[PDB]
Amino acid sequence: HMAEIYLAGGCFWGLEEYFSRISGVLETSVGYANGQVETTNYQLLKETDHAETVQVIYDEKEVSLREILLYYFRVIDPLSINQQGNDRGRQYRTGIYYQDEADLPAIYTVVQEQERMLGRKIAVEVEQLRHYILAEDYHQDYLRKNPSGYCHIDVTDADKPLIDAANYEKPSQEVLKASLSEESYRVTQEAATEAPFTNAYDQTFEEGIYVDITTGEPLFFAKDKFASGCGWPSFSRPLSKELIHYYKDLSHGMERIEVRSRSGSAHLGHVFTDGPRELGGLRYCINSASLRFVAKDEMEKAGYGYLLPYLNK
Amino acid sequence: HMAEIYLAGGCFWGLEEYFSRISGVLETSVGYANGQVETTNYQLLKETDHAETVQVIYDEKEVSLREILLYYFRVIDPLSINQQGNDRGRQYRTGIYYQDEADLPAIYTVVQEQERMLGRKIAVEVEQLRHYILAEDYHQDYLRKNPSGYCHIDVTDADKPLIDAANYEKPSQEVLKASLSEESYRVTQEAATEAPFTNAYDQTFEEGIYVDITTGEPLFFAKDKFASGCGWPSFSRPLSKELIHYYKDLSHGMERIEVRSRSGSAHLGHVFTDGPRELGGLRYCINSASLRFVAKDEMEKAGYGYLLPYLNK
Amino acid sequence: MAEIYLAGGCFWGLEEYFSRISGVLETSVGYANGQVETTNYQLLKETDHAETVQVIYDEKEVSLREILLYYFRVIDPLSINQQGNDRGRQYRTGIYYQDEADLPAIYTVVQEQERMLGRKIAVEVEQLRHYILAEDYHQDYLRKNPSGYCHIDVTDADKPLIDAANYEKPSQEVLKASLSEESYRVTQEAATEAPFTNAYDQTFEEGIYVDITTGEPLFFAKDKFASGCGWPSFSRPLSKELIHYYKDLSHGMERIEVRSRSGSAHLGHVFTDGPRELGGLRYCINSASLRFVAKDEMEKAGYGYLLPYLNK
Amino acid sequence: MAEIYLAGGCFWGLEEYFSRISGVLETSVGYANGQVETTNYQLLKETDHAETVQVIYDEKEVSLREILLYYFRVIDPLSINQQGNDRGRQYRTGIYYQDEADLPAIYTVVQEQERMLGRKIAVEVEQLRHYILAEDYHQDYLRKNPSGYCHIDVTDADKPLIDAANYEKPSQEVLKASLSEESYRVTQEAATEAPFTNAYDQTFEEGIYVDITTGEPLFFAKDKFASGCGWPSFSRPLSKELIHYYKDLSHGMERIEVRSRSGSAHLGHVFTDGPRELGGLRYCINSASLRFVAKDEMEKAGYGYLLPYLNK
Amino acid sequence: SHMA
Amino acid sequence: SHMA
Amino acid sequence: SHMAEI
Repeated sequence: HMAEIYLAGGCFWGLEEYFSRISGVLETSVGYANGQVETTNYQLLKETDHAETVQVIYDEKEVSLREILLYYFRVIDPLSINQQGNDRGRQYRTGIYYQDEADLPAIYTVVQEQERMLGRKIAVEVEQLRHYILAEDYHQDYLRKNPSGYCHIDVTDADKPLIDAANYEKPSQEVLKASLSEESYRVTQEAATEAPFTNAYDQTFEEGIYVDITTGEPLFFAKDKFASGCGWPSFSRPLSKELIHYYKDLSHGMERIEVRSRSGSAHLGHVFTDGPRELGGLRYCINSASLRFVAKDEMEKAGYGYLLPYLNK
Repeated sequence: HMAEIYLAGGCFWGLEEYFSRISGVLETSVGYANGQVETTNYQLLKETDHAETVQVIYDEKEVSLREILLYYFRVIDPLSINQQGNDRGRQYRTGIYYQDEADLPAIYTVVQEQERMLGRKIAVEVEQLRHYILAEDYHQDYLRKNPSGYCHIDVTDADKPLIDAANYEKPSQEVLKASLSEESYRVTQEAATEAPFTNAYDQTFEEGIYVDITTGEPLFFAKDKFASGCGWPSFSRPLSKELIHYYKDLSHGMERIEVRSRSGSAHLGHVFTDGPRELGGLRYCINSASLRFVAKDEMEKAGYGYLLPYLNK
Repeated sequence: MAEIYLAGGCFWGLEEYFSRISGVLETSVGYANGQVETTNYQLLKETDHAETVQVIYDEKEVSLREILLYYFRVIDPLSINQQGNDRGRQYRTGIYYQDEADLPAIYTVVQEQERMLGRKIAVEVEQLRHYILAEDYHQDYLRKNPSGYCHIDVTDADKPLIDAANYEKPSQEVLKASLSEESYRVTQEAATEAPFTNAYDQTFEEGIYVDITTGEPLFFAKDKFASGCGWPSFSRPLSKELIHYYKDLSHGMERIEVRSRSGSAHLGHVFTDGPRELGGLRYCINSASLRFVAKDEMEKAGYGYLLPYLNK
Repeated sequence: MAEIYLAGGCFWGLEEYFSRISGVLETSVGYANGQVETTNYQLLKETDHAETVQVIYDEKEVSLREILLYYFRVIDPLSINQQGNDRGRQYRTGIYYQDEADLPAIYTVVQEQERMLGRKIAVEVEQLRHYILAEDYHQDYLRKNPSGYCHIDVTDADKPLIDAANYEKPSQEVLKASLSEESYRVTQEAATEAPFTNAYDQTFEEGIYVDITTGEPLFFAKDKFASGCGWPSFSRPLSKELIHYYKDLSHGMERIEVRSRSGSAHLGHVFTDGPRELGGLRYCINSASLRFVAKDEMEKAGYGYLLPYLNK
Repeated sequence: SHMA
Repeated sequence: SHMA
Repeated sequence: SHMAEI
């Protein structure tokens, strides 16, 4: 089974190329949608109130609408009004246009989730697709004609893993108080710190991924774990998604940046700016007690199979 | 009894037409307010700095100042500076001009709720009405005399129901504990599910509305309820108002979309995409235990008079 | 063989407007002063070019200064990268020259603009680096689709152009010695002549009324109407820039005082009790601040260029 | 050795720029006034620091006022979280100080910088809370990575700085006492000196010509040419803003008058009949409105800073 | 007597 | 049972 | 007499 969804997110040259590179998408195009007249072109665009839109035909079996949407919100400014990058105007307004009216429940779930996490309603408009005028030929697959053409978005983000927080809801407090080891609870829920070198993964360096012991949400890649002499597991960056981390200002006799997990809000440790400069210079110092290692082999059955393709960059 | 308020929100033609349709509005007129002198007309407007304003005389016992303001905020751009639609300039600035200082706390409380929701400060200005200068007759009731006249806003929104959440505050948790039946409480506050066909409204199809049993907030019209064999009452859409439902992803062995009420965040049930294709295709499968049915003939006495005549499609 | 390149927002309206100005021989639209040798309406948004209009004119028929005045009449001079509803660097304002001999004229108009506005303008002035003709579907766009996208009153190109430079206000002293005590007290002070005994209260003859102080045209006879309020009354001035408005709280009343542009002479007040079909405004002017010039003596004087406008 | 911190977009270009200004002893780049004292290029977006350039200078060679002027010369006074393509809070514009003793110099520049544009500037001014040195590959990024990204023209650091504040106009009383009768008539009353009998008509010695009424630099001896018109003639002023242009219709002619910037001294007129190779312009200036300062006496005269630009 |  |  | 160009 296959479906279609229309996404407006600024200049469509970068937006289409981005979606063409997504697993599950099988056909993309660009056009003008929801203007004030039934027809337009690139010249009358600024006069017809049409929004540059990218049509995305995908296979529900390979990629869900929800997923397409998550990929959409990671490439657009959700609060910007009539502007993305350096393009200003209504033709660059953000919009999610649906054909099938059964798409609403999923669209609304994603929209409200974005808002709940931003505290404020987003600027992205969601409405019925009134009409979609296919853009001229020079616009279609533009970047796939001009490999180095203009582009304000990093299309190589479409090839980055996307972890859906919904798949890892934070267990109940009580259930945690009972499922977590006294050590793991104190560190994760009270911001305690495990001993320096006696922790479980300080010297662990096997293929695989490190996960949030409190939720199961993926946090770091074994390939980003580097040898540190501080005694605690250390990584150069969160699992190919900086959205997995929440930073907070901490004043415990010093001034440091505390790091917690997205879903679950588990205290993980602290991040410093003294890591390998060849890797970004960051040093995410994490308590083994907040993590749960998952070996590459026991990964698929563990339910983290989708990450197998990223394990070794 | 009578009351008035002066509103500036872009070209006054559209705005006047829009308010002439609001229930409770007795009379409207357009004019120029708060300029730098007490003299003007169309030709002098850009020189005097007045704002195109709409005078709204309403019966405060039928519609409230607060309600006129909510109506005003649904159709104007609250962030736009000196502009609404294509018309740009200071005569198009948004403003709320009052006369009785005792009306300020109600005005500003709407402004603050509006900002907390948008996440940013609104550009609408609120000050005392200094002077209001009736505009030339050809401008009065313009859109009535000249249909097909310039009109940015959709005067139609005037006829959509307005449900003010402030009327349906959520009681303390203990009051709900004491007020609901063990079942409504379990379902509503703990996300339980009532039995399949033994529930009160499954086969109910009488005229009227369905309200959130925890706050009294209107949720569904009888006209949107349909025949289903699933066991639980089913609707094709929330009470002609999308804002009334929160959508959350849910896993209980399966993958669903749960729905909750806006004001009380009560668990209502789930929404599926297998409803009648003619009504929109969705199925809001709702627990009876999370609702109170208010028959058409009991609505007035129950405090829901304003929802008549929205009962017919 | 004389030309100037102007950038003032979407070039469609700007070209239609200039093509309609007496003295312009030819026009064309293109992309100028970008960060790359070439571009097109496709890559425009990324090459940093500015939509520009090429104006070729007859130095003998219309001056570069006159062209710039018509230019500033139709653009928003303080706006940064935006004209009407079009936003972006390609809509930035600019005056692009080729010969340095044009600088004095340009700078003079630019500074006069900043003096009138009391602040620097956003219009940039720089040498033309390269002007790329636009795709044929743009050239003479409104000359093909008479009813197309256009956010400027293209007929302003036909309204009279009164240059304030031609009516420099005389020194305060040369004035006090050149005009009657009446004209001086009214014109240089907030003095107002007697209601019905002034010279132009009942006048209704073909011609124009000028600022007695500077000679700057103020009103057409066709816009004068019968009022019997006592002082000559007009429904409006020749051009809107010609009048400055001020809040007058004097004599226990609140009204709008009116003064002439060049010269800033007190003229009287404006009310909104004028003939509805004419705009509703009543410009109540003192005869003492005006000098009526009949149609006959118009050409002989220096107002012949206004003859074509006397007719309704 | 003094120090001030400037945030003006990508610090690569700003540092290269300041590294060229005379008087600057040391330069470095980092992140300032964020929400935590820990951060780096990767954590920047999270920590809210502003990209900042640390300027260590010899306040006796170049003053804080001067540094700030050079600063405003290269950034955008009104942009919000943006300089060039770079958008974001790390590119917000700002001036961070430590000694609130130099707050007065800072605000004077901002006030007058605001009088000029009219609108208030978006530049941020506040106490330097902390400054975190950026990674080493960011230090002197353009000196080691030429052809690297650079939105501004670092050559602007060479254009001479002519601070009008050093040349304000003396009261009318002192001008009467220090200007000859002719210099006063030409300068304050727009009079004109006789053709060939003036002081600098035939002068072609090395140096500069200054406004006689304020001392403000106006012309380089190298831009002077013989025209045989009778008055000193120059092809252009030291810099474009030193001249104000006015339409001049007096004496039955139509010309363009030119006046100095700071003092508003009538200097003469500019024409378009000069050496086509020099630009075509002829700034016909009255000798009586200028003060010639030779090369050898420029330094004591207080114009040592212009010696480097005398040469062609 | 003034304008009014 | 549950809704599906 | 006065400054005049050509």
